[PDB]
Amino acid sequence: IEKKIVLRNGTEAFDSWEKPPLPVYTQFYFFNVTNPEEILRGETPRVEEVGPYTYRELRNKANIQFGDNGTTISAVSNKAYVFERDQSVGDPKIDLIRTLNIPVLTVIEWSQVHFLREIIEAMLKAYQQKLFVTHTVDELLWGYKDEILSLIHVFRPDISPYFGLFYEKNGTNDGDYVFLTGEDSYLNFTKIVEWNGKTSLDWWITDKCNMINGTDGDSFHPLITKDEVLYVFPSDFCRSVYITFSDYESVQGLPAFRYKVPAEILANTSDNAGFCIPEGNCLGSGVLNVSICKNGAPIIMSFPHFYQADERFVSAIEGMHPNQEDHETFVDINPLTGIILKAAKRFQINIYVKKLDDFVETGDIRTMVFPVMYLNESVHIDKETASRLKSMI
Ligand SMILES: *[C@@H]1O[C@H](CO)[C@@H](O[C@@H]2O[C@H](CO)[C@@H](O[C@@H]3O[C@H](CO)[C@@H](O)[C@H](O[C@H]4O[C@H](CO)[C@@H](O)[C@H](O)[C@@H]4O[C@@H]4O[C@H](CO)[C@@H](O)[C@H](O)[C@H]4NC(C)=O)[C@@H]3O)[C@H](O)[C@H]2NC(C)=O)[C@H](O)[C@H]1NC(C)=O
Ligand SMILES: *[C@@H]1O[C@H](CO)[C@@H](O[C@@H]2O[C@H](CO)[C@@H](O[C@@H]3O[C@H](CO)[C@@H](O)[C@H](O[C@H]4O[C@H](CO)[C@@H](O)[C@H](O)[C@@H]4O)[C@@H]3O)[C@H](O)[C@H]2NC(C)=O)[C@H](O)[C@H]1NC(C)=O
Ligand SMILES: *[C@@H]1O[C@H](CO)[C@@H](O[C@@H]2O[C@H](CO)[C@@H](O[C@@H]3O[C@H](CO)[C@@H](O)[C@H](O)[C@@H]3O)[C@H](O)[C@H]2NC(C)=O)[C@H](O)[C@H]1NC(C)=O
Ligand SMILES: *[C@@H]1O[C@H](CO)[C@@H](O[C@@H]2O[C@H](CO)[C@@H](O[C@@H]3O[C@H](CO)[C@@H](O)[C@H](O)[C@@H]3O)[C@H](O)[C@H]2NC(C)=O)[C@H](O)[C@H]1NC(C)=O
Ligand SMILES: *[C@@H]1O[C@H](CO)[C@@H](O[C@@H]2O[C@H](CO)[C@@H](O)[C@H](O)[C@H]2NC(C)=O)[C@H](O)[C@H]1NC(C)=O
Ligand SMILES: *[C@@H]1O[C@H](CO)[C@@H](O)[C@H](O)[C@H]1NC(C)=O
Ligand SMILES: *[C@@H]1O[C@H](CO)[C@@H](O)[C@H](O)[C@H]1NC(C)=O
Ligand SMILES: *[C@@H]1O[C@H](CO)[C@@H](O)[C@H](O)[C@H]1NC(C)=O
Repeated sequence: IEKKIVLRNGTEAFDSWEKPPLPVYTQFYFFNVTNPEEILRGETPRVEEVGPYTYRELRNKANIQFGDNGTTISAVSNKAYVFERDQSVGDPKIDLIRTLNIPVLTVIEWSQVHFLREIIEAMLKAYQQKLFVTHTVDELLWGYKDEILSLIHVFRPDISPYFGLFYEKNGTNDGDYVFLTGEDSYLNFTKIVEWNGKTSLDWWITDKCNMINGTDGDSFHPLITKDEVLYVFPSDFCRSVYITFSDYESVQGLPAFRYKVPAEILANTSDNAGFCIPEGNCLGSGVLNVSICKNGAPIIMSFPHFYQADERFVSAIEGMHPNQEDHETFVDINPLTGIILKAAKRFQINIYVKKLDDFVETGDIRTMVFPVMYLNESVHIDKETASRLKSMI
């Protein structure tokens, strides 16, 4: 039986789970801001799309421990990025990007006491701080010492002087996980049952929204059916997500079902009401306020170029040209085994920006969801692992 697919010491399923043989890549694309001064005078932003900066991933399950009479398994999943110049537009240690000053907007947000806010402006004034700043791709991705934060750190040692979109993420894991192994039922293969000791999330408004559904998205139960909907808990996206069957496809020499992230996921629906922290008040279709889980930083999640989002989000920023073939999230799963043969996980990091009377640095900036960068975390099965699998398929 395809019951061969269980996380039990000695199975091939286990080994490929513990030491993933498939090479995963992350490609970074940034939006270079061309008119900072004009943006501050209330004009429409104009951005230029820079990328890729291709990094090959290094993945490994650590701290593995079995449980509940072989029903469960606990582990962490370490991810490290190795830069590939040959596959990139340029050197991230040289190439520059003018974008928003996330540390300053992050600090302005954190302040809701007048004294606190008076202190911050004083520092911005004195230090001649700006809303639009230029850094290397490397500094933006991996971290740079910020002047304002360095000074805050002196008074509040809990506050880090460093900032990066992926700061302290090279080598680390996304917390402790306890997975249900396919021993009790195959449908229950790699199903997440706990994340950081909690069986559910606590940062959303409704019981439904806070649910931890599905697998980490790196695998799925065997014997899938064209009609079922598949759930994924992408830790980074801060909520569970489901994917729906699109069509049949052939990867290497193996059959697959093309599963895509449907529009409904981030649409302004009743089932997505609880993803709106201001007492139900929603920003709009195609965007997620990930502020609660991003330690108060004004981060807004979306899909690249605001694909599957409200037209107003696209009109807002000049240089946004969404399309399905370039911005969608798909995954080609071999139906029999549940093994991902080809995939593309694509999402965008945005900042919620607006004119603040207390902060001259904002000027007359339009109230908007500002694009910073998006990525393409992708996978493609190799001829060696594919041939190995054809024996089973
Ligand atoms: C991670 O995700 C990103 C997307 O966010 C990917 O990057 C994109 O890669 C696309 C291809 O995968 C790029 O799209 C191309 O852009 C070209 C112009 O910039 C355009 O010319 C290309 O069009 C051809 O391909 C289409 C199919 O996709 C065809 O329908 C079309 O007619 C074109 O056909 C070619 O041209 C003639 C006419 O038929 C033929 O003689 C050729 O043989 C045809 N070739 C092929 C292969 O069909 C296409 O739209 C896009 O530029 C790029 N964008 C960015 C920002 O990077 C990453 O690739 C992705 N995955 C990985 C693993 O990297
Ligand atoms: C993202 O957008 C930003 C802003 O537009 C952009 O940054 C700019 O990059 C250019 C280089 O591409 C920088 O220009 C240099 O500036 C220094 C002085 O500050 C000059 O000495 C340099 O002079 C050279 O110019 C020519 C070669 O480029 C030669 O003819 C000449 O002899 C010199 O060698 C050069 O002008 C500029 O400093 C930045 N601007 C800012 C705000 O930092 C960035 O490159 C864009 N990113 C991408 C990847 O497109
Ligand atoms: C996490 O997972 C649960 C279960 O997988 C999700 O809840 C499920 O949501 C669907 C629709 O929101 C419910 O189905 C409904 O069935 C009725 C009856 O046929 C139909 O009228 C509706 O149109 C709809 O199809 C389903 O009952 C419900 N199940 C449970 C156990 O709650 C939940 O939404 C997911 N949460 C996240 C954040 O992904
Ligand atoms: C994105 O989510 C954040 C929360 O993560 C939203 O911020 C919250 O905004 C509300 C207003 O709708 C703030 O509530 C009020 O705050 C004052 C000051 O403390 C208080 O006296 C009032 O009684 C009320 O609670 C709330 O403080 C704030 N939450 C946090 C944690 O900062 C934000 O509005 C969302 N962004 C967008 C663009 O919608
Ligand atoms: C992320 O961490 C990894 C592991 O420390 C880095 O990759 C290796 O480590 C050193 C870095 O100087 C070098 O031997 C090679 O670059 C890598 N070797 C192997 C065998 O992987 C990686 O460079 C770090 N990435 C970033 C973005 O800093
Ligand atoms: C698998 O095999 C033996 C069972 O005696 C055990 O010592 C070993 O540590 C197990 N492997 C893992 C990764 O736990
Ligand atoms: C996993 O699934 C099987 C049947 O689908 C069931 O017996 C088992 O209790 C499941 N666990 C949970 C908590 O859903
Ligand atoms: C979202 O939908 C609800 C009704 O379903 C509506 O009250 C709300 O204003 C809509 N959000 C936006 C941003 O228009």
